[PDB]
Amino acid sequence: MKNYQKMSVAQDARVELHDSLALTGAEVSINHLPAGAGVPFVHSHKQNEEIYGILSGKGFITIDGEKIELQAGDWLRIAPDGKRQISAASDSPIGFLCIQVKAGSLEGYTMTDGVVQL
Amino acid sequence: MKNYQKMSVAQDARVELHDSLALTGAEVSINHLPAGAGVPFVHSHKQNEEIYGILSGKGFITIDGEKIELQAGDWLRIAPDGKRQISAASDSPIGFLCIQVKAGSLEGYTMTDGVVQL
Ligand SMILES: [Zn+2]
Ligand SMILES: [Zn+2]
Repeated sequence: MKNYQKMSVAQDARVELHDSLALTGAEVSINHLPAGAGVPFVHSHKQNEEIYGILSGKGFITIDGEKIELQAGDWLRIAPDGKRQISAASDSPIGFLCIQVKAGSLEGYTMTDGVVQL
Repeated sequence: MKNYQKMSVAQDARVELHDSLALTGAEVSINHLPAGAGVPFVHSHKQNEEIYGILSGKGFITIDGEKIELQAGDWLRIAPDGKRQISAASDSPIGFLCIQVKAGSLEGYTMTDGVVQL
């Protein structure tokens, strides 16, 4: 079969890409919280590093008791042990990406993994 | 020390996050091409799976001779062997994310990797 899979996601749709795109190196979740709302729980990871990318709006994320302000354009790496909990701003919703990957699994990349054709 | 790292990226800035955020499970590149422009070369990967997310605009991506139309909200998985080359539309720029991760490296995730804190 094809060396790729594609799908379209609505502007304000909440979905996970792993099963729909048959990912093998990560899980990607697209989500967003309305103003004044936030993830109702705190969590960490056993072996997965997590990368957050704020696509729109603004808000906060509490990591190990410390709350960090967030706005569109902000990107964060969170180690497995980090206890996290994101939430939207009081006067604004927030849209973000959560890339889950096995910590320390990356080897070569770009220069050391890409192959130019002819 | 801290269990996280943060940085801000300008709306139209082109950067790679691996070194700046000290990622260990992936490389994330944020890029965008002006109307009528495109990556000047074709490439594949030795062992990294690649996930593309179109954040804005529209364009095309040619994978193994087949060109696929792209627009904001589109997400794709590309296997290592896939020969790819993205470009913007003739009448519009395109902004996208390229998540590079080692293919088949993901094990548990979400339900099988997240840990809720009481
Ligand atoms: Zn690549
Ligand atoms: Zn998580």
